[PDB]
Amino acid sequence: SVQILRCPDGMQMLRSGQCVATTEPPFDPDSY
Repeated sequence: SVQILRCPDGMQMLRSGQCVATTEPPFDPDSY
């Protein structure tokens, strides 16, 4: 993993090359 980018656990790499980090919008809570 010797590089400037580096995509450890959580960063999913795509076939194109871009790295999609786990930043997807989860289920909108409801306070209570």
